[PDB]
Amino acid sequence: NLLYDSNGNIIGFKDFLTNKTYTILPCYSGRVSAAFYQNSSSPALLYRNLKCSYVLNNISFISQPFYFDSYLGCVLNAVNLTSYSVSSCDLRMGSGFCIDYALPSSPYRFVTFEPFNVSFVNDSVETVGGLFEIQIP
Amino acid sequence: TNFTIAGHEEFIQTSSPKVTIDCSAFVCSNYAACHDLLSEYGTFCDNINSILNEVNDLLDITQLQVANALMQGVTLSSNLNTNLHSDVDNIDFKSLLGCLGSQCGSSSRSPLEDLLFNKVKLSDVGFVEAYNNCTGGSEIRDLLCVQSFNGIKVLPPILSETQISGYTTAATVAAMFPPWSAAAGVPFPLNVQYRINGLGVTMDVLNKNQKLIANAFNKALLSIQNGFTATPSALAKIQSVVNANAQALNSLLQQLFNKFGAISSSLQEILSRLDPPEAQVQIDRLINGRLTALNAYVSQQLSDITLIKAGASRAIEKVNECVKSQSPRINFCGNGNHILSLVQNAPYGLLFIHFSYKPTSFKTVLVSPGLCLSGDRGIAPKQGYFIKQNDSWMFTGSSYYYPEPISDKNVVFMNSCSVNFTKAPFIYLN
Amino acid sequence: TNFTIAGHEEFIQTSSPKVTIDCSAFVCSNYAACHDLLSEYGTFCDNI
Amino acid sequence: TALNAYVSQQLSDITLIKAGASRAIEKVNECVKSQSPRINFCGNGNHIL
Amino acid sequence: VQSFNGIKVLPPILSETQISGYTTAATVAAMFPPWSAAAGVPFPLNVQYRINGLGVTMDVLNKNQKLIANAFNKALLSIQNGFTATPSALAKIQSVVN
Amino acid sequence: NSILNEVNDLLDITQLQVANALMQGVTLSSNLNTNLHSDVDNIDFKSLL
Ligand SMILES: *[C@@H]1O[C@H](CO)[C@@H](O)[C@H](O)[C@H]1NC(C)=O
Ligand SMILES: *[C@@H]1O[C@H](CO)[C@@H](O)[C@H](O)[C@H]1NC(C)=O
Ligand SMILES: *[C@@H]1O[C@H](CO)[C@@H](O)[C@H](O)[C@H]1NC(C)=O
Ligand SMILES: *[C@@H]1O[C@H](CO)[C@@H](O)[C@H](O)[C@H]1NC(C)=O
Ligand SMILES: *[C@@H]1O[C@H](CO)[C@@H](O)[C@H](O)[C@H]1NC(C)=O
Repeated sequence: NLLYDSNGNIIGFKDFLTNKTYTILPCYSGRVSAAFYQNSSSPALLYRNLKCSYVLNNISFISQPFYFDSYLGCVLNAVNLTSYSVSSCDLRMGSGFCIDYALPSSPYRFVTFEPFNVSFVNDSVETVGGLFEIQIP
Repeated sequence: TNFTIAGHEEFIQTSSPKVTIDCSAFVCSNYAACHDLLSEYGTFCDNINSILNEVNDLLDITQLQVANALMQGVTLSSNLNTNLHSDVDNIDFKSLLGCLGSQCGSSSRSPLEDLLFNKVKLSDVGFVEAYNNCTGGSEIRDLLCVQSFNGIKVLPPILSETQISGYTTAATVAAMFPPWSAAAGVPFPLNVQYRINGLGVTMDVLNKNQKLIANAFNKALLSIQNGFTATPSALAKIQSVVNANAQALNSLLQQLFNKFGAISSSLQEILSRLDPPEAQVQIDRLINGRLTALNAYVSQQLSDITLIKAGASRAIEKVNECVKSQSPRINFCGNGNHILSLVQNAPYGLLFIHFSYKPTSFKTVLVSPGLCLSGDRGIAPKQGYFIKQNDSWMFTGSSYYYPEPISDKNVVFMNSCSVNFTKAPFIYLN
Repeated sequence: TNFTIAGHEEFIQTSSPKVTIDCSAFVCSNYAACHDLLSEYGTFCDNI
Repeated sequence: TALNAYVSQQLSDITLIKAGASRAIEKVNECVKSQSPRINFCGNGNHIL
Repeated sequence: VQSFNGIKVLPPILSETQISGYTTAATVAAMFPPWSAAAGVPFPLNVQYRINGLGVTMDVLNKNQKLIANAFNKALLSIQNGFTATPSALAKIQSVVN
Repeated sequence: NSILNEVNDLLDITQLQVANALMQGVTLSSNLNTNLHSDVDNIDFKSLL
């Protein structure tokens, strides 16, 4: 009447009453990452690997006006400004993302993180009949 | 007498999975009485989080040093990041080139790198999608999210694999197009001729054999890709990193099922069969035992993270001396005769492709170490020897049999003869 | 004006004696009452 | 606990040996089997063989 | 005594006999043809190029070849004799075992 | 107390290795410098001495 596995875990159950089989799955007991600046009213929350629907319904009973689902999970108290890039980030969240604070909408901006770039030149790449364009100092 | 070009792969590990563990949820899941005894070890929990955060800071600073070397003095053209063509001078390099710029989709990895990430399931994007598709759905019995609910979670690195692949791509373009910011400003076909010339090969034999050298790089690059079907030494080291980290996480998770010999292994049945006066002793022996496992786990991370920086430092020195420039050091980049080396992105490290000068035929010939002319003169060859054909002394290379007339460029000048210098008062020089 | 040739020495450590330790011989050699308690830990010994 | 303290010291001891072993390999390839143009690396200033 | 308690030292893969044979081949490869350890340069002739790198007139080294050969003999005997009274390198080798 | 001794001994040996490279093959004259002879090639190097 009980299904188990190699590492001593219960993953099955059969009922003594009418024959209905079920399974046992763990429950969510994770944490939340908060980005706090030097001086601010409230930090920006980040529920990793959680959709905004599951957060505002099961684990959170309060109402949050600002919510945004990102690649890393649902982001609270922040704006979606991924089109802007920075190079001096101080709150790194991974996967090439950043959170910037701008004093006066939430003051936290969810932007990318590009610490290195290539110096481009307006010269051509195709030869002109055996000659190349080189920027000599 | 006859030579060719060979290939060789090399994998250097420069990264490691970032594991973060909490003190409360690992020992005391949700029991309120359990946290009462843990409050007496508040300073002990603060030291565990500080050690894990210290290890994560070392992986973040080393990853920036890898991107810094690949993005050091790199210059590209404006009308280049528009999905241009490839195969410059009959040298096929489309396998080592990804998205030319940012005018593509989400994936911008080269076709050669795709064969590596497809054989590794627990990559950077693998842990993200695994933790997402386990909150409900159909099947959630995977051991990856079971550790997440118990306090064992792996965080992604700062720079994603897409940005790292874009950095390695710019290093390859910088050595194939003007202004050639990866070869001190020399053309790619011309740079290969100078590398072979330094080994003792004549310069004129490289011009007439341009088609043989061009087809050699194409055959070597196509041969290094077909070898991924089997299990090479490079793929074996990549598969060992993910298996070693998975064993450590499963071994630490097994500590939650150890009874530690107090009354049992689980805390729920302790509070249901023992009174509070005698339950404090049974729980205290579980907390002391579980905290010992966490203290021993964080100690192994400090010892393992040191060897990662040791191997990563060699990769940094190799890129700045074998890929971004031509270092005069010998037996450093490859094995003996070395010509060129390239870098490619790899899961949890980098992949290097080394090209070497491999002869095929040989020929025995009598050579002389040195000789002197008449009048107490003296000369000696460099990167070559002295051979005598049809009763006439001529110069030859040290890696290719090609008789050359003795001139003032391939020999040095002295002021006296030696004891083992053959006398030959027939050569005239000015 | 005048020169000669000198010579020095240098030693660099490369290897080290390989030591192997087991659980059933260091904690208790052949005590049956101790092996029943030491084996209760399980993975705590296998990591060594 | 004594066994955990011994393996912790053994992991730190082999790391210094691994770093010293890599230095010996460079001397074999760049000072013994070859004459690298590096100065103050193989010996002390004026170096021959 | 430590062996009966579970502390035993195992020998490595390659013995000292095979390691000593590898070092011998490296020394021979720099004295006889094809001089695999000197880039095809004879041993007495390669020394003149190494000294010339510091900057010296090659006419002196070519004339004083006899003084150079006798100088290396004194250096080798000095190292061999120094390994008897109080060696500086052997003092650190004992610290590895201790 | 033993491990802390070997840790401090490694820092003492490393301290001598850094000082050895700074004084490896250094020759100076009798007429010295540092408020005796300075300002070479109109370059102010007093702040570095
Ligand atoms: C469940 O299946 C068994 C199999 O024969 C049967 O004997 C039993 O009656 C079933 N349960 C019920 C409630 O009918
Ligand atoms: C955030 O903005 C980017 C760019 O404007 C867009 O591609 C993305 O879908 C946005 N995220 C949302 C709407 O959740
Ligand atoms: C070298 O080998 C290739 C292929 O085997 C052959 O085509 C070529 O003629 C050879 N060269 C010489 C000089 O024998
Ligand atoms: C140099 O010293 C050696 C040994 O003392 C001596 O034999 C030789 O004559 C000296 N040469 C000169 C030029 O003084
Ligand atoms: C060059 O000569 C000028 C004028 O004599 C002098 O001021 C300067 O110091 C000299 N530069 C040197 C000696 O490097």
